[PDB]
Amino acid sequence: SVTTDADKYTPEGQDVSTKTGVVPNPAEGIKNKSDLPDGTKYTWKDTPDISTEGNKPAVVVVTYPDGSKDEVPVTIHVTN
Ligand SMILES: [Cu+2]
Ligand SMILES: [Cu+2]
Ligand code: NA
Repeated sequence: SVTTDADKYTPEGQDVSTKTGVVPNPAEGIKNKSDLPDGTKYTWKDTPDISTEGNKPAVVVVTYPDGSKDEVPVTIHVTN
């Protein structure tokens, strides 16, 4: 079958905390980074809603060395 890195690897999510106003590190939202190939990249899919407190839904985009992408939903806990 056709298998990109995104087919091969299975990133898992975890909660991210951040203070209001502060954009957190999307890599922090991947629980099992050690399972993924060297130099795997992490980005937010969308601008995190960090201007006020709340449980903000976000998505970590995992971009593998072959250019394929996985998406991992997480909650950003934004607190003052
Ligand atoms: Cu195959
Ligand atoms: Cu608070
Ligand atoms: Na995957």
